[PDB]
Amino acid sequence: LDGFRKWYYNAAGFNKLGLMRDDTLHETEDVKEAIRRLPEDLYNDRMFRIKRALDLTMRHQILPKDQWTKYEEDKFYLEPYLKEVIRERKEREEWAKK
Amino acid sequence: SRLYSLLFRRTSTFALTIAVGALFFERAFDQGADAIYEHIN
Amino acid sequence: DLELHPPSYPWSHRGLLSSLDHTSIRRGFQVYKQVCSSCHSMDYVAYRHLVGVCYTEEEAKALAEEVEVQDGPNDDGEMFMRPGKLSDYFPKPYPNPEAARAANNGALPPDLSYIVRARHGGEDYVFSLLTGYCEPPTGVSLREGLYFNPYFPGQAIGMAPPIYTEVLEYDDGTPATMSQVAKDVATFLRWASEPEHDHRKRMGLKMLLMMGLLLPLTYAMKRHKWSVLKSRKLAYRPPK
Amino acid sequence: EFGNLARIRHVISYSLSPFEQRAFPSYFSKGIPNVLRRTRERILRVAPPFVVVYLIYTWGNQEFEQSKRKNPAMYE
Amino acid sequence: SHTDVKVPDFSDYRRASKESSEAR
Amino acid sequence: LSRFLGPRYRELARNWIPTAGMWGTVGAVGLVWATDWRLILDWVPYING
Amino acid sequence: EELVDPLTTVREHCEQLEKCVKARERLELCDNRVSSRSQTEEDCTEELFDFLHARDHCVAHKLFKNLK
Amino acid sequence: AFKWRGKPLFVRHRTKKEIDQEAAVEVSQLRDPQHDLDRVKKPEWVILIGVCTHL
Amino acid sequence: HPLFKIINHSFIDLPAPSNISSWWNFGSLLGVCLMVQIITGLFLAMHYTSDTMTAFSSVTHICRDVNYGWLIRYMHANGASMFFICLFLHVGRGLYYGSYTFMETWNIGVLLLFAVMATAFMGYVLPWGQMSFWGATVITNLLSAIPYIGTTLVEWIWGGFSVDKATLTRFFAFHFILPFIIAALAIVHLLFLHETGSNNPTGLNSDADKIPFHPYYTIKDILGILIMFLILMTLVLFFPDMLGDPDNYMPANPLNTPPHIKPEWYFLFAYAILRSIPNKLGGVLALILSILILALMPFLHTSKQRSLMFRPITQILYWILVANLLILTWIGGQPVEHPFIIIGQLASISYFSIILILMPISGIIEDKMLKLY
Amino acid sequence: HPLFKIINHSFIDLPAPSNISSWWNFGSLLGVCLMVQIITGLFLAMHYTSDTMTAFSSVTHICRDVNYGWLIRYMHANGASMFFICLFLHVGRGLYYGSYTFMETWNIGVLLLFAVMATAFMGYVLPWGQMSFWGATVITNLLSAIPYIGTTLVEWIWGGFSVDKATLTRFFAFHFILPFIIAA
Ligand SMILES: CCCCCCCCCCCCCCCCCC(=O)OC[C@H](COP(=O)(O)OCCN)OC(=O)CCCCCCCCCCCCCCCCC
Ligand code: HEC
Ligand code: HEM
Ligand code: HEM
Ligand code: HEM
Repeated sequence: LDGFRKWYYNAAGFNKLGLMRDDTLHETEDVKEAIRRLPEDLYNDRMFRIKRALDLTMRHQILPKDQWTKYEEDKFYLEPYLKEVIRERKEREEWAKK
Repeated sequence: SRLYSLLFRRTSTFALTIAVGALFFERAFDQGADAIYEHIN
Repeated sequence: DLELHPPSYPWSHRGLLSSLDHTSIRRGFQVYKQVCSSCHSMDYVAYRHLVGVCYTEEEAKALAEEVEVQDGPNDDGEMFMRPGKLSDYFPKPYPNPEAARAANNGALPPDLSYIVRARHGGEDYVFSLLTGYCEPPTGVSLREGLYFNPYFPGQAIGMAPPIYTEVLEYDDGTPATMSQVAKDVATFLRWASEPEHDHRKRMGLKMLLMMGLLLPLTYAMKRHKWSVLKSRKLAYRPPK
Repeated sequence: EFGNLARIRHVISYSLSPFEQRAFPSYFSKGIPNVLRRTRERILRVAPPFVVVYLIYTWGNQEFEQSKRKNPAMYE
Repeated sequence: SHTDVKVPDFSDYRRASKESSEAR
Repeated sequence: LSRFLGPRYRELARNWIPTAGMWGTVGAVGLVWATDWRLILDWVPYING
Repeated sequence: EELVDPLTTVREHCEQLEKCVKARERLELCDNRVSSRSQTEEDCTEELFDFLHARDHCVAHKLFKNLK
Repeated sequence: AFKWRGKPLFVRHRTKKEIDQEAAVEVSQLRDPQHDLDRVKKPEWVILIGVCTHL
Repeated sequence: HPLFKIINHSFIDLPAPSNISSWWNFGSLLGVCLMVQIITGLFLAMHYTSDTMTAFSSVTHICRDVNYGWLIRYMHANGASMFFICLFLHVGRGLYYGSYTFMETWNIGVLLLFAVMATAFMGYVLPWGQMSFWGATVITNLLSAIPYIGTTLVEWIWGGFSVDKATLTRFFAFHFILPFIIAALAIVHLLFLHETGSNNPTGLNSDADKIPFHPYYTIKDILGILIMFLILMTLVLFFPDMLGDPDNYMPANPLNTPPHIKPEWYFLFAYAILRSIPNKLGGVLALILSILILALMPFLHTSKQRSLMFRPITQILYWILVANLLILTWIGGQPVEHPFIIIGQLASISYFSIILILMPISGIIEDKMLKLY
Repeated sequence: HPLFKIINHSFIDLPAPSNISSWWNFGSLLGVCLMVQIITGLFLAMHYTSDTMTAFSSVTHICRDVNYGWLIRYMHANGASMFFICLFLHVGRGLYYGSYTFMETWNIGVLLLFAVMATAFMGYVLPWGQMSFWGATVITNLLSAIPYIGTTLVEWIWGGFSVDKATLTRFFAFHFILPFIIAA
């Protein structure tokens, strides 16, 4: 399962643009709240990575293979911050339900 | 380089060269094209 | 349905920029006038369409004045027939389709103006049908007023075979073999169904030349105005 | 509108004037390699559905013909 | 600061001089 | 939907039910009248005809 | 003086080929079959359509070179 | 047919056999239970409207 | 001028993503095609007569006696075909790149798609050929399927017992008037989009990299317009009847029925579905759903990634969907007989199961593979 | 909501002067009249035929055989008359109260007035009566006045030597298409 997940990570292809996994999340309301709660350096790296991926998609290029994002290396930075947004979101929802 | 400085740098002249050229282009294009069509058929 | 599918013939107008052979259209108009006009109609074709295609102005005027055409109510208040004019359309064989049904054993000979356009693979079909009155095989039997034409839907066309070798004599003198006649009338019917075939192909040739000139130039303008970005180099310089 | 779209920081961006740079730098030089690079990252996802469409289309045609073909055993 | 690095090379882009500008 | 399976949510609806029915009623009457549906209108004594 | 319709000469020249003579052989057997069986509804169209398809395919390959 | 009311007005005559089979048809087993005679005042005479129930 | 502001706000200083591919050209092409159709339609309307005695005669008079009237007529027909080509590729771009999350834009889109299909259907009825008349009766009959008010509705539209002059004239009026409603709905379509901006093929927030539209995506739209005009004029001037039916060149005979009845090719996918369902009503409904399933599409998105650029399993399912859409287009053409029918039945089952079931389950699996679910 | 925002700003909350008289109603009436004309025109277009043999016959068929077709036809004609009444009173309000200082609004107005007059002229030509034909020839002839290109222009519009079917059909197309340009 670990090797097949690495193969699927190579087949997804966002590592060839230098992106992380959390860069590829669709910005819903909860995702934008989690992005707003990021520290300044992580937010700046995320915006630069997104801008570089957009530039590479503009020129129809990819990064060189040494510059790709290694599956093992990818960091799920937004995840911790996101869970909270969802948790808080649900708590609020439940309160209203009841 | 002379052309640019003469007919392609001033927009007004740019238009002039375009219009005049187009006026004659039709003559040439039609003539040349017709020659080809006739030769074909 | 189950029908013989006419083969592809090497027509002189089959090519992408290949126009029609106008001598063949003239011969096919002669074939229609002497053979096909007795049963089939050409309601959307007039004599003035033949000027500049197959005949001159005086030749088409003579062709139009050979026939008689009722034309208007006399002052006395009645109909009258006059020699055809370059503005007259081709004469009807029958005044109404029920007379065609009565004269053709219940079958209606269709308008041949757009026959080639209306029949799938018309030019071929036409040629095949006119040249496909083969004998019905064993097991099939056709009633009177029917003929086994493999190509015709059902293989039972009321139309009897109208082109017997040397049916009519071509004024040009080209041997009037059944085929030479079927090919000429297929070219003519084709012309009929599309009098603009030639003019268009000239427009298409000019269009291909203009697009071959204009597509790389517009591509070059786009790649100029998009080079700026396509060379943009981004660098991230966190103050660190 | 522009100016209020997003917040980035420390991302320098260099560029060149159109007339200063070649119009088609290495167009076929790298274009071909890239186009080929591209085709090999997407061909396995794209092509086999259309391959089996071609097989189903042919099959249908031939099967239909056989269906139409008279049953020799029948009528005898 | 702002002088640590120099403009990246565009040689594979740059063409190969007001003399030429007029033509270009 | 998770949020809509709620206690107050239910209370709200129950409180909202009567009004909803009224609106359907208006529409139903409306449709009958607008279409001059006679199957239904034939029942009404005066409206008949 | 019989005016030779090139179409006829091309037609037997195309019937001299092999797929046409095989389909004609099935045609013959088929027709003989229908003839032999006095009361049957098995026609020979399919065979006949195959023979005409092959024959007019090779006719349309080379007919128009003999027409003015 | 006489194109009555803008639609083909099929009017047909039937043979001894024709009339015989249609009666033989199983009305109940028919997609639409309507015995041949049910639609014809005369067995030798059947009249129909030419619009396929379908389309 | 205040208007210049609006002129700029939507076409010059509009911030567009820098990395959108050539597929994003297609919608602009659709607008151009709309204008082209309207312009050609106006020049067909100065000579066309909506009378059943004279409609075919007026069309032949356009083709034979009006100067370059054949050019305008075949430009109109092949421009309708080009409109549907660009429409299908626009919808496919919206499905592939996750652009349906712009829900209001998507719903105004599917309304525009319904209006364009109705306009093209009545326009194809308009020349009053053999194929037009039998095609009209067929689809008008489709309405009769309605459980209770069907018969009335059909008769209403027909304006009589059966399609006849009554229909032709009202179909001319409706075919004239609907492209202006399509233009207004397209203006609403553009508005509901600028509020959110266009999407990019990576599916990410492109706010960090946006460029102007005037010099970057205008010359690109001009190049796409030139290529679309090349394909349209090689469709008109070289193969003017490869997409139409020959039987439309015969006059409308109510007594003679054609051996095989088709709509034009872009209705085929629907035609297949209709034929597939045994029940008439079922067919009509499924047919409608065929188009409507799209509207339903923004509620089926269960992935945390907007686009399919980084989603290979759903890419495979998408190309299988395009594959059996092409299969349904082929089947519609094929006649009613084995085994075309079974394929049609399966292809329809596979189409509805891929859109309804397989893509959200695949998106859940893809979220599980990235340790997100 | 980006579609409802327009209405709120434009139709629901727009700040309007409190003291505008009944004359300020008239422009809104014009818009209503435009729709009314379009709606009635659409229901004339489902039965009208733009052929010189059948145009008068189609108009009589509308008046005599279509259910309430006389109602829609005379509503269309008297709605054109009501359109011009409201148009003249709208222009008179603009002249009297100094509303022409809104110069762009005034110029778009006079463009609308020209378009409405052209639409009504070709619409009056459309029933192909005695008066329509002689009226058309007359105004089309007006164009011939042009110093150099007049003759050509007239013949162009007529589509032939003299107004005949060629005109009627293109006048039907133009009369159909111009009220949507008027709406824009
Ligand atoms: C998939 C197994 C593993 C394949 C590994 C290939 C080698 C990968 C490593 C070397 C690099 C080769 C090139 C890599 C290109 C990009 C990566 C790639 O293409 O991966 C394989 C691709 C996607 O793989 P992924 O989505 O990660 O998971 C596979 C799930 N089956 O998946 C594929 O390429 C295969 C897709 C097959 C699709 C077949 C569809 C058949 C059905 C079509 C029906 C059409 C309609 C028929 C009629 C319907 C109505 C009746
Ligand atoms: C001159 C050599 C021609 C050509 C090129 C064609 N015909 Fe005739 N035709 C006649 C009748 C009574 C029919 C209808 C028969 C039926 O429908 O059963 C026809 C039909 C045709 C077609 C249409 C075939 C189709 O599929 O509909 C075509 C393409 C055609 N013909 C070609 C009667 C006559 C004549 C009176 C005896 C003669 C002469 C011709 N036709 C001559 C020609
Ligand atoms: C308001 C603008 C339009 C007008 C005035 C108009 C007018 C006409 C007219 C008069 C005809 C009949 C002439 C002919 O047979 O070609 C026609 C045909 C047609 N129109 Fe339009 N049209 C318009 C817009 C459109 C649009 C937007 C479409 C596409 C959805 C369209 C699709 C068609 C089709 C398919 C035909 C049938 C062409 C054929 O005979 O094969 N029209 N139109
Ligand atoms: C009448 C024909 C149509 C016209 C003229 C039209 C016009 C446009 C235009 C100009 C754009 C912006 C440029 C672009 O992104 O391509 C666009 C985008 C879009 N359209 Fe349409 N459209 C039409 C049909 C449709 C339909 C039928 C749909 C729904 C399936 C649709 C949905 C969209 C979406 C979702 C976008 C956003 C593109 C993106 O950001 O990815 N459109 N359209
Ligand atoms: C797009 C919408 C419209 C359509 C489809 C339309 C269509 C028609 C048709 C078919 C007729 C001939 C029937 C008749 O004789 O009354 C007609 C007549 C006429 N229309 Fe329209 N029309 C439209 C809008 C308008 C508008 C906005 C005006 C006003 C400027 C107008 C003014 C007229 C007039 C004056 C007549 C002559 C009525 C008469 O016979 O006395 N129409 N229209």
